[PDB]
Amino acid sequence: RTTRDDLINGNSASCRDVIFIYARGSTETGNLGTLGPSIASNLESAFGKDGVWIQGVGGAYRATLGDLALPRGTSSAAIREMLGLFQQANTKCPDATLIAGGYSQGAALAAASIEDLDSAIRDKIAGTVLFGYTKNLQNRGRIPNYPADRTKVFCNTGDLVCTGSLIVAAPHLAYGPDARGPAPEFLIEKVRAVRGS
Repeated sequence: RTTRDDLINGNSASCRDVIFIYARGSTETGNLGTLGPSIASNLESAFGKDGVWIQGVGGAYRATLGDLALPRGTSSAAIREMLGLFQQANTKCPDATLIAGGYSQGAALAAASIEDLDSAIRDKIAGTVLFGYTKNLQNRGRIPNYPADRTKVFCNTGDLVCTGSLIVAAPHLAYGPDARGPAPEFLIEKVRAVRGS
């Protein structure tokens, strides 16, 4: 379903090897929204249920549509909430490999959080996927301070938010197939590249 709090609920004595932190789009439900569940089920198939913890960004992140217009594409409160989850993962499970993702406002949130994150923690994020990245043009398809090889952006032709606008057109709502195949495929490949088998 749309709410997963595996990191918050998880036991430090039995940490998963992989922790996925994901931010939903504006007005979406739970803490995973429309795309998160599809990615989650595929990660679970590859690493097994006890092998991966799925954590959505909830709490202070209310995914308010109007916040897309703020300087960083989301609110300060939301960034602090996502930063807190990365810090929680790092303290709770020091040896877990992290992966991240975000859709629309959540993609701006993921980018802002990763930019502000302490380098020692940021460097543990093996891969990040962004769908309908609202700061795609502004950041030239990159996440500041984060390697291009660990980044995968899914920006549909005709998705105006990828070209510097805040208009929501039909292509912005067409990332379903990407969340079902290429996105988890990329995340799995990036985790295996560093963890092996």
